[PDB]
Amino acid sequence: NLPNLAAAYSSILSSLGENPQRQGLLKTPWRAASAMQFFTKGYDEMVIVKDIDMFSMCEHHLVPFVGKVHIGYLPNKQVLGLSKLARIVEIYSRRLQVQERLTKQIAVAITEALRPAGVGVVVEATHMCKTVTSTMLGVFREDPKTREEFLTLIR
Amino acid sequence: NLPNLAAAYSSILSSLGENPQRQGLLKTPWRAASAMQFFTKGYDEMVIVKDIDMFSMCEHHLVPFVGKVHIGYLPNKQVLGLSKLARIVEIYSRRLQVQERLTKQIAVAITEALRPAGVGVVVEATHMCKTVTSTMLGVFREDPKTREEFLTLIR
Amino acid sequence: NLPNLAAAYSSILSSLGENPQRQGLLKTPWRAASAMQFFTKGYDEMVIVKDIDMFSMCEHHLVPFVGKVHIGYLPNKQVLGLSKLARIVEIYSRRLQVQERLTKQIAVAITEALRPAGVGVVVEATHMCKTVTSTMLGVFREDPKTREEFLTLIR
Amino acid sequence: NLPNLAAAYSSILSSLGENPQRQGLLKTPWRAASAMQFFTKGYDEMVIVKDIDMFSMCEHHLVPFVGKVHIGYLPNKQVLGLSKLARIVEIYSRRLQVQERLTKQIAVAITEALRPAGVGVVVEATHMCKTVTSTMLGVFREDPKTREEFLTLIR
Amino acid sequence: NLPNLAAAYSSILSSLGENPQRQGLLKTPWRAASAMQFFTKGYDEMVIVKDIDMFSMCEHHLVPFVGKVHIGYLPNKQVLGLSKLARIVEIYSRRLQVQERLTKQIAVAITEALRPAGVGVVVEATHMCKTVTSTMLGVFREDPKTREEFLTLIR
Amino acid sequence: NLPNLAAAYSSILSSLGENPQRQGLLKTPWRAASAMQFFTKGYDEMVIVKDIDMFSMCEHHLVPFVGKVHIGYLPNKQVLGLSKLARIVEIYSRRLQVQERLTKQIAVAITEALRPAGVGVVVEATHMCKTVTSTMLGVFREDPKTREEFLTLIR
Amino acid sequence: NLPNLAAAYSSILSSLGENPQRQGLLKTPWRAASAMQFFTKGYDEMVIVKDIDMFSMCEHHLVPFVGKVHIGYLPNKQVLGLSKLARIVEIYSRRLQVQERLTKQIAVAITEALRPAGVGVVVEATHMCKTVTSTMLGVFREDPKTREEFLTLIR
Amino acid sequence: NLPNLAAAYSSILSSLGENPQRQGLLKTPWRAASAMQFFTKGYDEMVIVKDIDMFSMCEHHLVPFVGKVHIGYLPNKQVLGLSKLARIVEIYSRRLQVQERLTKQIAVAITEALRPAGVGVVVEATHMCKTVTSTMLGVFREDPKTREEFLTLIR
Amino acid sequence: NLPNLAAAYSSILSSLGENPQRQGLLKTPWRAASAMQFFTKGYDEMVIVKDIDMFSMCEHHLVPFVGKVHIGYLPNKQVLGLSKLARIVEIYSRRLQVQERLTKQIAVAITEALRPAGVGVVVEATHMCKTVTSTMLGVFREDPKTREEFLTLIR
Amino acid sequence: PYLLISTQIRMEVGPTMVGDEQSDPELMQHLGASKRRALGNNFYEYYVDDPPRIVLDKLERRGFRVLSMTGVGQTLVWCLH
Amino acid sequence: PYLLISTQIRMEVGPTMVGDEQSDPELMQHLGASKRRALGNNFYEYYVDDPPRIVLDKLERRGFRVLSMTGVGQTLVWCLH
Amino acid sequence: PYLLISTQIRMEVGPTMVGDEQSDPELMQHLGASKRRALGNNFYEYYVDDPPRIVLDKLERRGFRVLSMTGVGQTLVWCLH
Amino acid sequence: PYLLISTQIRMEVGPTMVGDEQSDPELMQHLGASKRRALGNNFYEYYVDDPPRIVLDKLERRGFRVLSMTGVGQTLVWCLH
Amino acid sequence: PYLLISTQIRMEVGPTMVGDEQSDPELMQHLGASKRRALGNNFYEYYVDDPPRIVLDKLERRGFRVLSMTGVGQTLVWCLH
Ligand SMILES: C[C@H](O)[C@H](O)C1=Nc2c(nc(N)[nH]c2=O)NC1
Ligand SMILES: C[C@H](O)[C@H](O)C1=Nc2c(nc(N)[nH]c2=O)NC1
Ligand SMILES: C[C@H](O)[C@H](O)C1=Nc2c(nc(N)[nH]c2=O)NC1
Ligand SMILES: C[C@H](O)[C@H](O)C1=Nc2c(nc(N)[nH]c2=O)NC1
Ligand SMILES: C[C@H](O)[C@H](O)C1=Nc2c(nc(N)[nH]c2=O)NC1
Ligand SMILES: C[C@H](O)[C@H](O)C1=Nc2c(nc(N)[nH]c2=O)NC1
Ligand SMILES: C[C@H](O)[C@H](O)C1=Nc2c(nc(N)[nH]c2=O)NC1
Ligand SMILES: C[C@H](O)[C@H](O)C1=Nc2c(nc(N)[nH]c2=O)NC1
Ligand SMILES: C[C@H](O)[C@H](O)C1=Nc2c(nc(N)[nH]c2=O)NC1
Ligand SMILES: [Zn+2]
Ligand SMILES: [Zn+2]
Ligand SMILES: [Zn+2]
Ligand SMILES: [Zn+2]
Ligand SMILES: [Zn+2]
Ligand SMILES: [Zn+2]
Ligand SMILES: [Zn+2]
Ligand SMILES: [Zn+2]
Ligand SMILES: [Zn+2]
Repeated sequence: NLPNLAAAYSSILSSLGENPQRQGLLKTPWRAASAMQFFTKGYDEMVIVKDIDMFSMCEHHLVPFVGKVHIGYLPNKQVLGLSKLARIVEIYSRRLQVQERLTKQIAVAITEALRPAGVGVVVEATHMCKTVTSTMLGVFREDPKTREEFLTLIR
Repeated sequence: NLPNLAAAYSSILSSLGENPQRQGLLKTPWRAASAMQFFTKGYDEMVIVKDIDMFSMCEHHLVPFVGKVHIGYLPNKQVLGLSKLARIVEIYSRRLQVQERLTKQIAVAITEALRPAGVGVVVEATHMCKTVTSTMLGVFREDPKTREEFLTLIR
Repeated sequence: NLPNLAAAYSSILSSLGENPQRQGLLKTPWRAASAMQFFTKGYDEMVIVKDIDMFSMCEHHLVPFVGKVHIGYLPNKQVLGLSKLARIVEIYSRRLQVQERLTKQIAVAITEALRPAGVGVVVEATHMCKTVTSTMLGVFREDPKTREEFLTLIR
Repeated sequence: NLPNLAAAYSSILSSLGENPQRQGLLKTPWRAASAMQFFTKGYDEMVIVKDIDMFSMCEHHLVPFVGKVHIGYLPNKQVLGLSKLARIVEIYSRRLQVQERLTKQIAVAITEALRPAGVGVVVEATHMCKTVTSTMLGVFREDPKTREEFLTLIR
Repeated sequence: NLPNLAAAYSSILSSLGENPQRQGLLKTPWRAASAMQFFTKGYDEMVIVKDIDMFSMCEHHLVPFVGKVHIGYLPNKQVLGLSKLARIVEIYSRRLQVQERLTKQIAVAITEALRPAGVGVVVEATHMCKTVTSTMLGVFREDPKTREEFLTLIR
Repeated sequence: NLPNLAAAYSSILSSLGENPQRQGLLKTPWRAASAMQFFTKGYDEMVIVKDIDMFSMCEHHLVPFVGKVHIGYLPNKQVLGLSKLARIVEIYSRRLQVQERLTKQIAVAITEALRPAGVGVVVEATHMCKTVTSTMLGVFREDPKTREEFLTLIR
Repeated sequence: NLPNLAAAYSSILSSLGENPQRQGLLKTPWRAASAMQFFTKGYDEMVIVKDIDMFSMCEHHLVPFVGKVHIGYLPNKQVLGLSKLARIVEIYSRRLQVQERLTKQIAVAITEALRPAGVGVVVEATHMCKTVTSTMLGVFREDPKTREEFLTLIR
Repeated sequence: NLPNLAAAYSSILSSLGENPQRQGLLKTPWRAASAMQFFTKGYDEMVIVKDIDMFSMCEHHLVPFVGKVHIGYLPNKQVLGLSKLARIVEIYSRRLQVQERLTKQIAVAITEALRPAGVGVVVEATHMCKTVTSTMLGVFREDPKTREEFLTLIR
Repeated sequence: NLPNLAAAYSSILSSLGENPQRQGLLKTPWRAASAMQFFTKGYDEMVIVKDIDMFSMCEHHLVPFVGKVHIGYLPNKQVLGLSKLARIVEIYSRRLQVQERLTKQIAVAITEALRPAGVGVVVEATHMCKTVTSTMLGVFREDPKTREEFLTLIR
Repeated sequence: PYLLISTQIRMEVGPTMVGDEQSDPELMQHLGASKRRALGNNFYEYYVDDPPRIVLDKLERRGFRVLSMTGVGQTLVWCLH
Repeated sequence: PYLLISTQIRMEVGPTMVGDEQSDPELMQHLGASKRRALGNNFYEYYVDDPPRIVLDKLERRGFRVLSMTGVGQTLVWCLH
Repeated sequence: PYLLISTQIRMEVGPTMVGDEQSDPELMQHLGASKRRALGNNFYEYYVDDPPRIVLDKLERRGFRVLSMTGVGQTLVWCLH
Repeated sequence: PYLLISTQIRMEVGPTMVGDEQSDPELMQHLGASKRRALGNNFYEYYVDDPPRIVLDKLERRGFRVLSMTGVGQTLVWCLH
Repeated sequence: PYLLISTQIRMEVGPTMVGDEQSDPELMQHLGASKRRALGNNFYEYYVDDPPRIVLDKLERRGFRVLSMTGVGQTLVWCLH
């Protein structure tokens, strides 16, 4: 599928009124094809993990959007590694997304991994085509002390 | 109506004690007429869209005011695009406004577009003739956890 | 009363061990007299008006104090102009004040002008002889959601 | 000329497709006429005076621009008051300007007032239709120690 | 001279249209008289002493101005205490000053105390009636490496 | 007792392996004795007074600690001067203290001076041998709106 | 055990494809052995002690992690020294840890030392292999005024 | 060599007085062995590339150090890709280094790749066992305008 | 000499009007004696080492002063370790100092250790009884490019 | 049989809500209730301009009696059977 | 028939409010109530300086009895029939 | 015998919860309750789409009667015996 | 006749307040109450070291009975007639 | 005679506390209560794993009856006599 992408980018370079055979556009169908395969390669205490860098692709305009994910949770019996929370990020972010589904998908992946007391997921991101989306599940929604402990520590 | 504006700006330049026929005021009735037509050309999770740049015209002194709109909402069934929330801004801001009506109009446009659970609209702006106006509709008004989640994430 | 002030400042310059007839103190009784006459020349949504610059005179030591007033209110039927809130400031600030009475006087002037739901007035100022005084009237005192909406947006 | 302006703003309100006889546009030809008359009412050591607030009118689009002037000078025999440097600002800024002429005019007014060793004028401003213009006259141009002393202290 | 000041402030309170016999203006002629007597009670390596707080009285309008003094010097044989440089400040600042003479006076007092290689004095201050004045004496004026070492370390 | 201190500091200089008779340690028993006598010379609206500078002596290691006191209170009938709150600070700080007693002592002095509705005292300080201690008395402890109004305005 | 570590680091230097006998790797088995022995050498008012610097070793990858501990407590009868709270930190941090156990261990050590009303421990840290963990014990968990007083003062 | 490292880390865990067979230290010899193999896996205009993130291993104490590299160069005939300058970084940083050799090695790799007019390399980094090292080669050393253009743009 | 200090601090506690036998002053002569023994326990490229924390004792008033040392040097044949530059700091700072001698002493210790091309030492510190002292030796004094490379990188 | 009326935190002042979309239009007519949709709400409601104690005197004459008063949030709710 | 009195969160100390603008002026006279308009409020109210338990002893002698006590916010409200 | 139903702060609008995992499936069938697991919750629950006052009219016909209504958080809970 | 006792949010642990400045000194003597002025408060109060349920067993033997328990803030108040 | 049980804000799910340090060990034995000291608390308590409505069915068979349910904080407290 790598030659199938590279033929599709060479037809983009011709359709824009640009010369695909010049100094600077020889490996451009092939450098950009291996770019889009990288950009879609995903297919009792409170533990807040913040500043999680995110780089996803908009599924409407196929142009990236760049942001941060904030995750906090209250475990019951099973805790999760701080490097595994980031690979749950990279699986759902390195896809063709919207920010609204990307927030909800991360919360569901942590919910089913651990069955915790509560999950809070906050994704802020800049769409090049900031917006904050926020799921509050479990006891991050029912308790005011628990939601407000999350929201002060992430900043 | 573009010659009707340009004749009205040439009578402004004469009334101020200024010479409308000099180096620097030849296209001034016509550059300013196409300026005022640009400046009035508008006639389960939380999704906060902040830093929305606004440039409206005061309807009292016909002098601009410059600010930011903060919008957050809780959807029920229908979500709205992040580029469509900004065009709802530009339709009501690029008019002859007051900040107090401009806040209330944006909240009503999102309320009728989606029928969400709650709407929060916050407009801060500097009047050259900062002031914060704020509508809290739906469950942003009845719930203290929901209003305070909005007000921490927008800053 | 302008010669009556200027004779009183010329007696100040003599009492300090200073020579009132030198290079630099000729118009000083008259420049300072017109300074003290300028410095005492005052005798459904939330609308927060912040960063209101204030320059009042201490009535104890006759030395200025410099600060900011933060006003927010919830209207019922009658709203007030954003340039009229600032002239209510300048009438009560350009007097011989204390900060504690200056806070309470601004809240009463807005209360009687509009009869709103609630009034919040916060004056921070540096006394050269910061201190924050704060009146919370109406539903800014009874509601915790309404007082806390005021206190996050003013900063 | 105040009725001559107010008749020219009432023809603007009609030409924009707007109703000049409604709630909110009754005093608008007369409030805006007294706005444009205010906005055009101007017709051995180093002393740097910075943060001088400026509010001028663009002469191309008749829309304001907002900025700061930085003035420094090296006197020879005659120094100038720090309140007189600001009225030299307000005379040339409260006109129909460009930023490039407004910089050069302030430097010439201080040059002829004092005949100093050197004059440095720096105007940064945001045009709503930042840009830095900078005149360096006298020994602010010939000396590298003198220009660089100016440029570090203004920031 | 303390009753001579207090009689001069009681004539100020009467001339402003204010009642000198009320709750809040009984000790005001005497509290302000002891305020103006406090406010005028002043009558091989590089050593930079910065952030020296200053509180002087304008001699034109008799209203304070508030600032910072930056002093650096290159000694020859005699160094000066870091608490004595601050009392040289307080002697010349607690007077009726202009900022331009206050800069030049501090440099002369350090020059005659030590006879150093060079003296640099920088006073920035806000006049309530910022401006930077700057004397560079000795080898702070002739050397570009020495003036620029001073100007980077003070910030 | 000033010769009794100065003999006790001269025995300190000898016990440290240092020569008390050299260039730089002649007035050191007497300059430091008058330092320790200075350092121990202390023996309806909300009014928050913040940024109160504090310089106390640790009573364990006899080494200073440096901090800020934040005081707010709700008066009943009697208010207190803003210069008298600072002298209540200097009486209890210029002693041999701990931060925990210094917080509690300031709150008791204001409580007995005024009998107010509530007292809030917050002392942050750096111990050279930050820590925040905080007394909340009266209605700063029972009301959540009143404690949270204090804690947002002090920052 | 110091020669037993140094022989284990010399086998690391050989296994990485590196020459253990060169300019720069002679004392490297012995400098690093005394590094790992230092890095594991640990085996009525509110008193918040913040900015407590922490340097612990990850027990998974044997690579450090660097952070800050925030401790606050409400005493009953027995208070604890501000230098003893930091040695409780250094005993549990200078070990092979996880951040989640390091938070819980500090809270238990203060709980058993004093039996206070409540304990709040917040550890933020950067793992080189930020994350906030937070235990709230006692009346920092049951009271909303007490948890929120802790969380505003630590920032 | 991966079992040879993992046996060397299991002898570290025993020598520290720690139990290598417990909950939390089972994969620790093998997780840390694959960490040290990752951490040592490296064996006419001005183009400044700044903020280049660096993560190197100290060769003295085998503990990381974390910093930023700033590279600027003046090409002659051959320019270099902005992703190739970063792989020159990662080859020399992901080794057992000192900061002083790591600066000099990056400058030599760019010098031989391009033969440019001048090379400037600045590495600031925090050693956990900031320090700025700086090579200036070519016309970044001989010209004062060229070195100072580099040093203002990197900040 | 530890009982000789502790008897000298017990005579300080009596001379201040304080009761040396109370709750809180039992170990105070002995805790403070071991404090003063800790506080006086000291008796081709550019390598800038900044942010070196310093804690010295003033020799005039026996009260600490707290600051930072910035050291940069150009080696000839012999370089110096980055942990040895900090122990040269701690030897001369943990004494009874003035800042002016403490700057000059650090530069001489590095000069004799290495004989480099140039030495630059900058000590900023706050005296509790900021001031910047600065020695520039060697080619940091003769070259303007070399002094200015030092002074931009340290900030 | 059951009827839930509510006010805000100052029960000296109204409005006091008296019913929902399917409430009895005869009994709302005796209480003097208007029917509005406040902005942001997705439902209709009845309301009067009176304090709650006046309405509790009215509903007493129609054979109701307060079971339980309670407060939820800033709201104060009366249950009448 | 119904009568709603209220205090703040420390019920040891007053004031306790006893009525609104249309409350019975004979029964407010027996309780010793003054009538004020506090600043920022757009309504009148009655109030006494007593604790609420003293007033509950007074209202018991006039044929009232507490149905339900509840707390809304910092306020504590008693309903008497 | 006891049965705890609850709603949110606007009791004009539903949903009102009616039971837990071990509630009576005949009585939940008469109330029209669905059974869901909301996301983030580790338990099942019954719920209807009605306001709480409609459900209080239904449960009255099955021999229940409200003991006490109270509000905890934003929730308003009825206890029926 | 009326008597208002209160505790904090964990009702397993005391102290529970039992009276104000004008409370009955015989009945406070049977409950074992001390009388203090806590700092910042401008009033006196009675208090015991017991949990509230022990005090509710004591007051039952003196002819009282709980009308209504409610919670205001972090406080939980019992009203006994 | 009095017995105070409590749960958190979702009363569908437990645990529900049933007693303090001096509670009846026969009645705690019938309810199936364990006794723990949670960390940070300076007192012992009894608790079961059931929802509160199951426990209210158990305590009904031992001659208790709910006087008043109320909510304080996130807690919901039942008083049984
Ligand atoms: C019921 C409650 O939400 C839950 O048990 C807990 N909440 C919290 C917790 N820990 C912290 N830090 N914050 C909480 O809100 N541990 C337990
Ligand atoms: C009833 C409640 O207000 C509403 O259902 C929700 N609130 C919230 C929500 N999500 C967030 N993040 N915050 C809320 O306050 N989802 C649902
Ligand atoms: C009762 C309530 O305080 C009042 O009706 C309102 N409050 C608010 C409001 N609008 C905002 N933004 N915030 C409030 O707290 N509108 C109405
Ligand atoms: C020749 C020189 O430019 C001129 O005489 C002066 N320059 C300076 C001065 N003062 C300062 N601060 N800086 C100068 O550059 N005084 C005199
Ligand atoms: C001639 C020269 O200006 C003078 O001798 C010196 N200058 C300097 C100095 N020290 C510093 N830090 N900087 C100078 O510019 N010592 C001596
Ligand atoms: C009962 C209440 O705590 C007290 O009467 C007041 N509180 C407040 C007040 N004023 C302000 N700003 N904030 C309060 O919390 N005035 C009165
Ligand atoms: C019951 C309550 O939590 C406890 O008694 C106290 N809380 C507090 C206190 N002091 C402060 N500052 N804040 C509290 O929340 N002292 C006592
Ligand atoms: C000789 C000189 O150093 C060299 O030719 C150039 N220098 C520079 C350059 N471009 C920039 N921006 N800056 C220089 O210093 N181009 C050419
Ligand atoms: C002569 C000159 O000062 C000296 O040889 C050098 N200077 C410098 C140098 N390296 C840097 N970065 N900067 C200099 O100024 N290496 C050599
Ligand atoms: Zn897109
Ligand atoms: Zn306007
Ligand atoms: Zn004053
Ligand atoms: Zn323009
Ligand atoms: Zn002046
Ligand atoms: Zn100490
Ligand atoms: Zn790790
Ligand atoms: Zn190292
Ligand atoms: Zn000193």
